[PDB]
Order: sequence, then C-alpha cells, then structure tokens
Amino acid sequence: ILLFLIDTSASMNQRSHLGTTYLDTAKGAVETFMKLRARDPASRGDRYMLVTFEEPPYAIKAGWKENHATFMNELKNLQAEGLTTLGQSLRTAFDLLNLNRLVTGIDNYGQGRNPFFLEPAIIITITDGSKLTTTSGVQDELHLPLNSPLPGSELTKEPFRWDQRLFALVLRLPGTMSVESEQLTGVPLDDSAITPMCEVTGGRSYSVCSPRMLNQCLESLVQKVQSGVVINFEKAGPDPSPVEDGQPDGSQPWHSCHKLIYVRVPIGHWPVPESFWPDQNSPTLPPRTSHPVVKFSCTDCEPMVIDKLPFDKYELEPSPLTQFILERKSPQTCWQVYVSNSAKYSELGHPFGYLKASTALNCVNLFVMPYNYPVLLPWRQSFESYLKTMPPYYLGPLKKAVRMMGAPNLIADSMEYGLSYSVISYLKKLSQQAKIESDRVIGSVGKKVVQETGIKVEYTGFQVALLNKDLKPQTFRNAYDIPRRNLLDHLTRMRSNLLKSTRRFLKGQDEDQVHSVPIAQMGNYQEYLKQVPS
Amino acid sequence: GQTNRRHTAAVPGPGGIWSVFHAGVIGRGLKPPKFVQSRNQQEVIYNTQSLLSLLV
Repeated sequence: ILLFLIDTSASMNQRSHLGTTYLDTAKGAVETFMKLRARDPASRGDRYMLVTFEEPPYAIKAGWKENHATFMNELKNLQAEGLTTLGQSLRTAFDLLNLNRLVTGIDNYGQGRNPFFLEPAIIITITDGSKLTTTSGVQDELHLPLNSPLPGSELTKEPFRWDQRLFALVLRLPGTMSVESEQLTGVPLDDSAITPMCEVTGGRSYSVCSPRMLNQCLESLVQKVQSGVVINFEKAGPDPSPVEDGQPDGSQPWHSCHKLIYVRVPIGHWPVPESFWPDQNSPTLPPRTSHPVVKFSCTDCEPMVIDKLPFDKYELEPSPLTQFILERKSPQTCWQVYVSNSAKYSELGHPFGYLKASTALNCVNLFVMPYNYPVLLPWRQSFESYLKTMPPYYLGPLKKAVRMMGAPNLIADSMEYGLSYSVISYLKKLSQQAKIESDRVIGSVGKKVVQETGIKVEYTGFQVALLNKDLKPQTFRNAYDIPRRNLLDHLTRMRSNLLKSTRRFLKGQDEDQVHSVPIAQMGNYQEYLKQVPS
Repeated sequence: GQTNRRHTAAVPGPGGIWSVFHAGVIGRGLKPPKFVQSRNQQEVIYNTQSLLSLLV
C-alpha cells in the first residue's frame, strides 16, 4: 500500500528550468516511480492512494475500493490551486490509513502487540520548499491540528502507527540552469519543517535539485519498501560496555530503523506485550506508543539458546550496524535486550531477547525470545510459581506453543481485565461506521459552487453566474444556446435535421468523440463473419 | 517605425430544402485591417537626428 501525497497548492505553479511547473515534474516522477516499481515482481498486491491539499471532503481523491484506473485519472487532472495546509493533509492521510485497523484486529491494545500483523504504507508528501501558510500568516513549527479525534485514538497518542513511514520530496529545482552537479553519488537532506516529522516516523527526506538527482532519489526510494517493523533502540543503561576488542567512546544509540519481517500473512509468535504494569481492574487504559522504547544491554549471558522453541527470522535493516561491525559483529556472542517503562510489577526492565548476528555476518537476525527465557528453558511445583512474574494476558500466545507438547493450562486464569473488555465493541463499531462514511463520499465531489456574490456596498439574494467548463450546450434542443452570429445557418441546419426523419436522431451539433478512442472498444461492438482458417 | 440580411439573401444553400454546405466557421477569417507600415522614408531619420541631438 502506497499513499502519494501531492499538495497541488498554488505555490506549485512556478516554472522549472526545463519548462514545466513543479506539479508536472511531481506527476512525472510519480509515473516513473510506478514504472520502476512495476519492474519488481511484487507489485501485484499493493494499492495506490492519492491525497491533495484540499478540504476534508475533497482532500482524498482515490482511497479504498479504488482501482488503478480512477487513481491515474484523478492524478492526471490535478490542479495546483490552494494554500499549503500540510498539517491538516497529513492528519487526513493518517486517519485514512487508520480506518480499517480497529476492525480487523491490528493493534487490539488488549492482547500484546503482534508484529506479524502488518499493514505497510509509505507517504511521499511531495510539497514545495518552505513558507507554508494557514490562511492567516506563515508558520514555522508544523504542528498537527487536533480538532476531531477518531473514536479509539487516545490509546496511541500519536497520529502515525507501527508501520507508517514518511519520505519527503521538496523539488528545489532552480529556474535558470540547475548546474549544481558536483557530487555525483550524494543525496543530501532538505533541512525543512518536514524533516523532523519524517525522521520521527523513520524515513528520511530527500532534497531534489536536478533531474539526475531526482532519478537517483527515485531509484534509491524503490529499494526502501518492505514489511514495516520499526523499533527504537537506546544505549541506556550500560555506559557503552562494549569492551570486547577495543575501547568505546557515539551516534549509533537512538536507532529507529525498520525490520524486514518476511513471511514464509506473516508467521511468528512471542510479541512485545506492552510497556506498563496491567492491573486486573483498570477502566482507563494507558496510551501505547507507536515506537516501542526497548533498550539493550551488552552482556554475554549464555548466547547459546538451542531448544524446540518456534523460530523467527525478523530481519533487521542495517542502518546503525557500524557499532556492531567495530566489534567483529560479535562472533558467537550476543547482548540482551529489554523493554523499559515498568515491564513488570516492581522492576526496571526485563530481558526478553537478544540481537545475535548470523553466521554470514550480513545483518542482525533480531532473535525474539519469550518474556523470560533463561528460567523456563532450564515440575516440583515450580512452573506454578514461575507463571506469576509474567503479564497475565501474555499466557495467551505462549500456551499455543505448549500445544506442541501437551495442555496443562486452561481458561481459568485467562482473563486480562474485566473493564478492558467493556467500551471496546462500541469503539470498533464507531470506527467501522466512520470508515464506511469516509469510503462512501470519496469520489463524489458535488461542488455546485458557481456564483459571484454581488454585494450592495431581488435584494440581498442576487448572485451572478460564473463560466462553466463542462456545460455541453444543447444547440438542437435548447434555443438559448444558439448565438447571434451563426443563427440562420444553424436554423437551416436544425430544419434539415428535423425534416430528414432519419434513425437515431440526436440533439448534438457535432460531438466527435471523447479524449480516449480505443480500438478494441470500438471493434467489440461489431460483427465479422470471418475466422482466417488458412 | 512600427449582419444577417446579407447572410439571409444568400442562404438555404440555394435549394430552400436542405442545410448549409459548410459546417460553421472556426474564428472570423479574412482579417480586415491587414495594414502595413508605409508612412514615409524621408523626414523620418531627421526625427532620430533631432532626438540624438537632444540626448547629446
């Protein structure tokens, strides 16, 4: 799923050095991105959406239940007229991407946080350089407005989601020559108000300066689409305890890269449950975070973990692997990882996995382990006392693995909270109704706005008409659509047309055809008694 | 240097029973002005001489 955000604002009317405006260059770049992505044999399941800088009823051009034909037709007729309302457009796009999330089961907020339930989405937000306006002045903060929150959105406290990356294109093409071609293989950043918003999600922001640089950035962007598993790392709290082959001193601490969870839907178990201590009676649930604040500690702690535990291959995208490569990729050794923010009743973090590398030393495998592996792996009334340290709802998925061996547990203590189940079906129904109402009025514009609003300065109610583009005057049916110049000739033409008594008469003077004239479409409505047997 | 009376007296395609032969006009055709700059050759360079003398 790819949602292209093209502003089509009035500031996108300035002409480049090639002769076309920035909007035409953006549309051409989108078309070349389409034809480049079509090369990879994986573009048979994705869906394209379009978002412009227009009113909430008119911002979306093609959303759910819209094929490629209507999407291309809407992107073709894009007009650059309006202000640069970036915040409202980003909010509308994020709400559109989060319409079918509370109904299928993604981010249920009650049963862990399953990383194998993915809904990838990439935003391009092709906008102008700077100087965004909000009908009052020029702002320099880019704060997303919060006026009408969706039902069930206060449990994340952030507009974007687990898998929602945000790339940006500014299209800073000069007007005279664009002769800046010193650095060949180098794509700098835009350094604008959208740069922090993009970096928070996990995607960079390109700075287009030349058509060659545009082609380079488009060819570099097609290689950044996969399953979205974005997790945040922190150096705390080990004081860079990497004393293995050298001495530490770094910027590879707050790594917020993605992870490629390739399927073999995705197959996996043992998710990151949450970051708080869930109580048995809690009417209000604390809001989750889109990026989990999980921290790693550099300790050997028996990296050899061999068992019949179901295996996972959530591949990690190499972005800050320099710190690992400095220590020879940690051969035959790993380092634990633990989620912060009160992972248990009374403690600060519980190691639930590690980041052991592969034998090929190519990337990090991201070995996800159970909540507390070094205890259950090595019954004398031990498991009954051990199952009290883990979160309650967490007994859900692990028991499935126990199904591979037997079934000692039951549904006696399989209860998260009596108040968490309530006020959940109503929120899901409200979200479904909102998604249906949004998908219903998605393409039907029905503007019907043509007036001059004649002010005084039949009274207080007059309004002069405006020039209608698609008027289609009926010359043979309506007599008012016949001007004075070609009146007598048109009169004789109408007379001859009425006195001819032909078959299948029409009221159009000369209606040649539409913009498209297909050969197969016209040849299908015919009959040819021939087969060419010879 | 640099309406309908005439259209009615010759209408009905000379048949009074069919439509016109053509199918309309595109714009106007046969631009009336078609004027060319032919004011004068002499006494034009002397105005330029006077202007250059003023500028000098």
